[PDB]
Amino acid sequence: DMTFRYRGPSPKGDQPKAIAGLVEALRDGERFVTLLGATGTGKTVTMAKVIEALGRPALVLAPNKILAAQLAAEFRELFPENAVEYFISYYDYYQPEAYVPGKDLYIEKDASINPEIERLRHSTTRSLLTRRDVIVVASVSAIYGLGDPREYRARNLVVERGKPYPREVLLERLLELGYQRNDIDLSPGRFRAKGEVLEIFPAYETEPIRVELFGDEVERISQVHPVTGERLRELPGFVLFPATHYLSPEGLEEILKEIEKELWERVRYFEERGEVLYAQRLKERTLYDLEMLRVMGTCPGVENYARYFTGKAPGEPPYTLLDYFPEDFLVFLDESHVTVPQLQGMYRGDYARKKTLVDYGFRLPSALDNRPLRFEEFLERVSQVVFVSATPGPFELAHSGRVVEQIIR
Amino acid sequence: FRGGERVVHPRFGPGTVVAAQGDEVTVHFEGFGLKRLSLKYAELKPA
Repeated sequence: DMTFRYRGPSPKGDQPKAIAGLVEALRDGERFVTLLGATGTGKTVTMAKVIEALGRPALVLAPNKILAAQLAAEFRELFPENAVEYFISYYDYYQPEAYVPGKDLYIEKDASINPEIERLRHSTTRSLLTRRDVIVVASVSAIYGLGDPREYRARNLVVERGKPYPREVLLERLLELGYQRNDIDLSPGRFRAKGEVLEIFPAYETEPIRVELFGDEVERISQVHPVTGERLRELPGFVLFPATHYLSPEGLEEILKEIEKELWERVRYFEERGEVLYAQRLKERTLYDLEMLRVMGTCPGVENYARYFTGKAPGEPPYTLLDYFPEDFLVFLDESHVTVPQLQGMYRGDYARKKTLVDYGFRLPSALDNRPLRFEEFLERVSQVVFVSATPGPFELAHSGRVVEQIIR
Repeated sequence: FRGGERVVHPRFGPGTVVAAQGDEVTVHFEGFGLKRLSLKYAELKPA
């Protein structure tokens, strides 16, 4: 009753019984529970009552970004005072890198990307570390790979007013958090320093922060409007979280060395096979990528090298959004009959795409380690799953210990 | 749990642990049959 504050309509009819039935199932420790028949507003009202009753952070997956947006909006109304995050990915809107051999066609990752996507993703991980009253609503792309959250947690930056913090150190720690310097265009995940004035745009923020320095002392802190410069608030201080989710305790040069080692092995493989074109394709793309990394700390498609930034071993499952929750979160799978098959086939479908890229020299084999979880890998990262559907599919009915009805036609 | 252990569940009563894979424990209960449970939340006590 303390974590979340439900401000919405009261359930009528038998809906209180469906809420109680789910709460009973989950408090029993049932691993698989099905809500059957719920539709429209009553669906999210029941979920919300269950989430409030149990007081745990919640992950809610939808078949696609559009339905996730609808769910998030409903949840924002039912919990106006809690963090309702919306988690989506590039792959919800744009075509991935791919190569179809039958037509000798390379499809590049879309370079012109909406910055809102990374902003929402960063708002999500920021909330999941800073508070318990989080409900993340996401497409199935939550279970695609992400970086080490142990480093995301540990690599923060605390600024208080009326204290230094000398200047040249603040710019060092900003670059350590992945913030690029751009004085022309200040967009999220970037900073600007002219004189004793420092403008920091946190990767999760809609409004950058203005830090004014008098010598070492932090003279003034103000949150500023992005387009007009208008001061909107004064800040006593703030905690800055990183600007990428791929953060390693190993050094960048060391990482780039590990990657080049794999590059030359793989070129040796192609060259020994007479596949000159694949080797030179692979060198051009990989070296270009590492050079963008070395100079800017990040590159487009850095997630291809995710194994090297997380210390995972080949074949090991990667970190996902699942690792950014506290230990006791709760999963709902909306449109269970669609969402479960999606979860089941993420790996094989992703693997199919990247294996072609790896076979023909577009990517190193290590890129296969930046992958969605296998369905049993998913089921091992979660404690309890609530399947939500009016037409629950075979997996839900085969494995649920409880199936609670909510038929309001 | 290794399997065979006697446990007691706050609502299902006496049961016997069948399997255990990580946080998932499978317990067979007199009244309710086989249950696939989460260890964090089952509140199992040893019998």
